[PDB]
Formats: sequence, C-alpha cells, structure tokens
Amino acid sequence: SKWDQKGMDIAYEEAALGYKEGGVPIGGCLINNKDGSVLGRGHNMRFQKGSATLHGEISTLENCGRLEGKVYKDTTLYTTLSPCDMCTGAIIMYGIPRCVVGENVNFKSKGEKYLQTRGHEVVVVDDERCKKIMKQFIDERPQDWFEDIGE
Amino acid sequence: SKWDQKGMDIAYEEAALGYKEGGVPIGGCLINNKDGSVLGRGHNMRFQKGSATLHGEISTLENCGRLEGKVYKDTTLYTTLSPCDMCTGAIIMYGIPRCVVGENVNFKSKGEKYLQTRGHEVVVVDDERCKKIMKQFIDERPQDWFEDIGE
Ligand SMILES: O=C1CCNC(=O)N1
Ligand SMILES: O=C1CCNC(=O)N1
Ligand SMILES: [Zn+2]
Ligand SMILES: [Zn+2]
Repeated sequence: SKWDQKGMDIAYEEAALGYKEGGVPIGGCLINNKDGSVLGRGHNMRFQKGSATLHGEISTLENCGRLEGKVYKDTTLYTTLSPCDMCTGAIIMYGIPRCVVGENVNFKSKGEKYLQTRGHEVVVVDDERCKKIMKQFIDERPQDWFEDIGE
Repeated sequence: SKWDQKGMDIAYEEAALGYKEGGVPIGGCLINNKDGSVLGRGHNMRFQKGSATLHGEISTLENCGRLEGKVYKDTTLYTTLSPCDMCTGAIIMYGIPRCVVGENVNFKSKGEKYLQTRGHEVVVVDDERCKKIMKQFIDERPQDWFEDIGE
C-alpha cells in the first residue's frame, strides 16, 4: 500500500493524457511492490488506435512488454476505473496479486468481485479525480462509452 | 454448429501461419452466426510483436476492429486452444455467446467452466491438427509456452 498514492497518481496522469488525446479517460500502471519501480503505464487506446482490446489495463500490460511470469507475482496493477471482465481476466492470467482501483461508481463489472474469489486483493480508493473525468466522458459521449464496454 | 467446420478451419490456418512466423501456434476467428461471414481472424503475436496481450483470441478481436456491442451478440469465437482467463474475460465482456474450442488437452484454464457459469456455450471439437501443433510447441519450447500463460 506504500506505493498506492504513486500508482494512482500515474494512472490518473495516463487517464488525463488519454482524455486530451480524444479517448476514453482510463489509465493504469504496473508497479513492483518491493521498490516502487514502474514496469509500465498506459491508457485506453480505443479511439487513438481504433482498438477493440486496448483498454487502459491491457494497454498498460502491453507497454510493460514481454515478461517472465514470475515478474508479475509481486506487482500491483493500478487502474483509474474498476476492471471490466476482460481486464479482470488479464490480471488473473498473469497472477498480478493486487489491483488498486480509482473508482467503481461510474462503472463496475462482476470482475471486481471475481478477482477476490480468485484470491487477488482489490482496493477501491474512491478517487474523485478519476470519478470526475469518467463522469464527464460518459455524459458527453455515452455512445462511445457503451461501445468500450461492449454494450 | 453450421459454421463450425468453416470457423475452426480458418482458426487452424491462422495457428499454422503463426507457427511459420516463429510464434505460439494458436489461432482464431470471429464469425457472424446468421450468415457465416468472417468478422476477423488472427493468431498469437507474442513473438511477432513482443506482445504480452495479443493471444490468439485477443489478436482476432483486435483484427475485427471497433464494433458496436450488438454485433458481438450473435457471433461465435473460434479458438484453436481452450481460452486462458484473459481471453475468457474478453469473450464475457463483449457478450460473444458461443466459443468453439479446437482442443483443451494441451491446456485448459478455469475459464472454460467460467464461460458456462456466465451463460456462454462452449463446444470442444477435439481437433487433432490443433493438438498436434500445440503439443509440438510445448515440447520444443517449454519456456516460451510458460511465458505465454504467465507461469
Ligand atoms: O476495464 C476498464 C473498463 C473499460 N475501459 C477501460 O479501458 N478499462
Ligand atoms: O488463450 C489462449 C491461451 C494461451 N495463448 C493464446 O494465444 N491463447
Ligand atoms: Zn477492461
Ligand atoms: Zn488467452
């Protein structure tokens, strides 16, 4: 938990950057729990790259590059928004032990609790900066948001 | 199952192509159940693109491009190998109702059963061509395989 302010700050920075670029304002970063080093950071690239899979968490993992499985085992994935079922699956597959979530007010899937069933620790920070930026996007571009969650 | 021969054949062609390129031999395709049209096809791009997220199923969905959510609701995703937790999550997130699996002998995750608990139909075809090519990859390159599944 000692790196949680740092990780959510970086994830929010990515969400804000993505917002400026015209995309969905969701950002993340993967941090090594031991030394606080940032293995990678990213944001949703649906609009930036016409991508159906680069959600913020997925873009973050893609940006960390190829890694041996053991590296993920003592990391925390920070995401400004509670993970959808796909991102939840990614956290589970790599065995990232902790997921720190900015907010789960604008969105939540069954994945937040499935992570816990599968043994991961989930922390919801209830970060207002994250809530404000996602709420704005949802209010202004609802159709774009529904597409991002496959609705 | 009208389009199942068609879809698994395309998925296998993709798996064979990835094998030739030096990557993990897992392929897939997404088909519209109404007319049999192919929305997209792909294969694992871990080696080809140094990607931690492009498993065959994810690369297939990326290749279909941005789509309105309703499109996925009457499709079938063909994958030559039973889906990991991440690819399982993608299927659930987009609401793809049906997943046809080449084989689940060389690998099977908790996702095959999770898909069913979440209401999706899973059909395992037990295709010998898929089993053969994946058994070969695991035998020759065990370390690369463990990396592709976060172990
Ligand atoms: O997983 C979350 C949900 C939706 N979009 C995004 O990028 N991340
Ligand atoms: O989901 C499966 C598991 C492993 N790798 C891959 O590309 N597909
Ligand atoms: Zn997601
Ligand atoms: Zn997978």
